[PDB]
Amino acid sequence: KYDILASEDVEGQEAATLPSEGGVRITPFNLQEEMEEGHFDADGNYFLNRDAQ
Amino acid sequence: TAQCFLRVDDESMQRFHNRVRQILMASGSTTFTKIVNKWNTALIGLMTYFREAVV
Repeated sequence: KYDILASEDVEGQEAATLPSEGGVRITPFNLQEEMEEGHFDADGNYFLNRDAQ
Repeated sequence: TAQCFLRVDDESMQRFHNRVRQILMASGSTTFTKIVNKWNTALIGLMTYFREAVV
């Protein structure tokens, strides 16, 4: 399978801690959560881990 | 003295439809440009071979 790109590859993934501000949520600057939800590919695609539940 | 109404063979329509199905099904990780290139190739082949029969 295509090697999932590391979150260090993008860089500038500041470890923000604020969950939300002004009602709207605050997305994490780190792609660890998105990678966990569904892995990237070697060229920035989004093969999503099939949620069988 | 006559007319000749034209159509496209059911076989040809099914063949083109199966080609587009091959396009979508075999995609996976290909770029979007390749997918649209294959679509345009199929459309041009069909619509320049069957010019009025498509209409």
